[PDB]
Formats: sequence, C-alpha cells, structure tokens
Amino acid sequence: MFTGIVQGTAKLVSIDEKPNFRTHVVELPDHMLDGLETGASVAHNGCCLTVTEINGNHVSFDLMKETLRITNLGDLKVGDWVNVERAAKFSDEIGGH
Amino acid sequence: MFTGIVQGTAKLVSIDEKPNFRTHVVELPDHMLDGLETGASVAHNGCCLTVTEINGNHVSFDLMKETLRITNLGDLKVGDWVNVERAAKFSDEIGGH
Ligand SMILES: Cc1cc2nc3c(=O)[nH]c(=O)nc-3n(C[C@H](O)[C@H](O)[C@H](O)CO)c2cc1C
Ligand SMILES: Cc1cc2nc3c(=O)[nH]c(=O)nc-3n(C[C@H](O)[C@H](O)[C@H](O)CO)c2cc1C
Repeated sequence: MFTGIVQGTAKLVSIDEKPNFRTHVVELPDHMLDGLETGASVAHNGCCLTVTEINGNHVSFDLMKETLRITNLGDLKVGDWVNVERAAKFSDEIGGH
Repeated sequence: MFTGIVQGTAKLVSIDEKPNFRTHVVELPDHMLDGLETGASVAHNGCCLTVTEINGNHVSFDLMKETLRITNLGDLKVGDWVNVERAAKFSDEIGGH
C-alpha cells in the first residue's frame, strides 16, 4: 500500500547552511503548528527528516549535502511551500483498525 | 513506520499542459528504466501519481492543477530531478521492499 498523501504544507522561509550539515526551515501552517515538535520526523512530500529546531511557527530540519544531491531534497527553494506530514520515531501500535 | 526513502531519482525534461489535466514527464535513470511501465504509480519524493505515458526512458505522469496547488507538486520545474519510487496498485501480499 502507499498514499503519499500529506497532512498539510510548509512554507520555506529560511535556509541555514552549516559546513557540517545543511539546515532548512519552513513556516508551519495553522493545522501543522499543533502537535509537531523538535526531534520529530517531518516528511517533505514524503522525504523523512528530523526537526533540528523550531523557530516559533517555523521549523528547521537537518539535511546532509550529499543526501541532498542523492535525494531530491536539494530542489527546495525559499519562498516555495512543501507537502509536509508528521512522522513518529516509534509508536505503541496496539492495532486498532 | 515510514521511511520516505526513494529507489532512485528522475529528471524533469518536459511539461505537458492540458486544459483538462496537467502532465509532467521525467527522464528515468538506468536503475528506474527497468520494471516501470505506464499506469504504474510513481511517487515523486513520496507524492503518488500514475504514468499517463512513457516516452522511451522518459515518463509523463498526470497531475490535477488544483491538486498541484493543494500538493507541493506544482513546485516541480524542468531541468531539475525528482526522488522517484515505484508503487503498485495492488499486490498479492505486500511483496514489495
Ligand atoms: C527514518 C529516516 C529519517 C531520515 N532523515 C533524514 C534527514 O533528517 N535528513 C536527510 O538529509 N536525510 C534523511 N533520511 C534519508 C536517509 O537517512 C539517507 O540520507 C538517504 O536514504 C540516502 O542519502 C532519513 C531516512 C530515514 C529512513
Ligand atoms: C493512490 C493515489 C494516487 C494518486 N495519484 C495522483 C496523481 O496521479 N496525480 C495527482 O495530482 N494526485 C494524485 N493523488 C493525490 C490525491 O488523489 C489527491 O489529488 C490529493 O490527495 C488531494 O488533492 C493520488 C493519491 C493517491 C492516494
């Protein structure tokens, strides 16, 4: 199975470039501002990465430069928005339905 | 669980715009040229869409204009590449890794 369907979108507003790692920050909309936190895994259109820090409604994520070229993450540009979805490192997974 | 990890990438080479639907074509690399076919579901960085047609190594996919704005698919631009992964409409037993 697979849906690639996103809970909501994010607005690229700032790029943070560190010679050790690349960092990108987006602006979380009203329905993604709630629940998300640092260390969370956000998938941008389906590419999972973790929150390095939250700048209020904004969230910076970490991104390896070679991973950026290897992935299609490098394509991101500020002023654009991203399909963002919340991912969890671990879950109880009782079952439910 | 969630990985957002892509089998390989695709190069946007042509956009096909139809007033009824928007169409986008990418260039499939050597390890994605094998196996993929029209009517298949490719996820571009994790957004699943179906192949409208294959142009040799290229593949055009369908994309609704409002879906494009609602998603972050509209962000695509020719000359760029995309994280592309193969998805199947149905499987005997999730026999896909
Ligand atoms: C659970 C998970 C989290 C990941 N997080 C990131 C990330 O925060 N930044 C990144 O550039 N790649 C991330 N990746 C991509 C992966 O670690 C690796 O970089 C690519 O698969 C190959 O470059 C993640 C992959 C997985 C499975
Ligand atoms: C299985 C599946 C396939 C989808 N295929 C496409 C597609 O080919 N083109 C597109 O613009 N959206 C596609 N979507 C997105 C979805 O149908 C719908 O457009 C968005 O969730 C809301 O606009 C697909 C969603 C699912 C679950």
